[PDB]
Amino acid sequence: GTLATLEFAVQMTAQSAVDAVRKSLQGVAGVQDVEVHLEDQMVLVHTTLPSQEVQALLEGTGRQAVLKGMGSGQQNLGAAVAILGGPGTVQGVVRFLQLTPERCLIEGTIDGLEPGLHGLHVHQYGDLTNNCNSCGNHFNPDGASHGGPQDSDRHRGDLGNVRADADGRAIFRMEDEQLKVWDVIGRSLIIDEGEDDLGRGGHPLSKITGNSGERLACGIIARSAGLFQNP
Amino acid sequence: ATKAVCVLKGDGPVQGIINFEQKESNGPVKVWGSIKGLTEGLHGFHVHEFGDNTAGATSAGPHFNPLSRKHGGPKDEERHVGDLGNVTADKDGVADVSIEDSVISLSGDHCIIGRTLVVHEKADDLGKGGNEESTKTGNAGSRLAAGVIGIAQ
Ligand SMILES: [Zn+2]
Ligand SMILES: [Zn+2]
Repeated sequence: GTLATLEFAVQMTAQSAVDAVRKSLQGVAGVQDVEVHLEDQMVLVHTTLPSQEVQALLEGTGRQAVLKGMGSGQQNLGAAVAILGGPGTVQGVVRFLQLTPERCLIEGTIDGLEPGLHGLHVHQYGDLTNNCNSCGNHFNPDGASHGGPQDSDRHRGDLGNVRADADGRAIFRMEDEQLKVWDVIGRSLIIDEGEDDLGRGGHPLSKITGNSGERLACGIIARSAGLFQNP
Repeated sequence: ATKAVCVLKGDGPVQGIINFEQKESNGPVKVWGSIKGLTEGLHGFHVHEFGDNTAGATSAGPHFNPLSRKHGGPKDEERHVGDLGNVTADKDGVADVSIEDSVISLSGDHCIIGRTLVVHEKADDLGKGGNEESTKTGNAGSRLAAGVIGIAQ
């Protein structure tokens, strides 16, 4: 995937703390640069890993680590987050980063899922008054038919499927060329009960929803900070 | 977007739903709804700069403030855009919110969609507290409940 700069706030008073933090990240698969700042209590991390993993690596060495910013080097085109949740066991965090005007990095980690393929969709409204049921239909400004990420004729909200492992965790990282961060701020991200058939199922709901069953969890796609924007 | 909605939730008993409607471009925004489980009295009521709540008010940022002003009440000219003053809870802990405001909007550089709405513990002193924290947060205390403001039908 594309490189993403993650700005973590990590507490580290001593010089021995700086050495522990730098060691946990440097020499790891898919971590280009690390750039620790003692004075500012900051750790920049250029990477192709999910932020959830890079946070775990920092937290694994004693001190706590909060993620405060997200960009792709030097003008922030738009950052966002969706905290998934609701009545079931499903909960997660998915982050959106507009890399260029025509390309958006979507990346997240979701737990509490049944092993297998679950559909993932940006719906049109961010109305959680009736949980996922009040969020409306798949976000479809272009009036397209339902499809998968590969189909250029798809709903703008169509992000295809996401695989949950045997432990019910589903990690993913993908780039989408139709979904734009500030086109979907205030709308909802929803994960479904079953598999998105990508318009190819031959079923009444195939070209409408992809026939992925009930909505399990959902959150509003909220504005988050770019690099150095929340001090 | 012409309408918006927020579902306020927390650790304690405080919960609520807040609606926004703006029929005019850059017009007044009707903010109505109800919050329950508050203590009787004035409770600070603010929109934050970000809707990211992955680390509470840390990730939420400071009060929404694109004009870099200091904190004031809603009717003050020197205010943050997210400064919607105090809602008032009754003896039963119910604050029926009814507000009109033209500094906030649902479009443009004061767009509050995608941002966290918070109901706070104590009364917001409206920037008139006589110390530095009054000009930042209005001394409203801790977060009782919050949610992201989203687009509604
Ligand atoms: Zn669709
Ligand atoms: Zn303020």
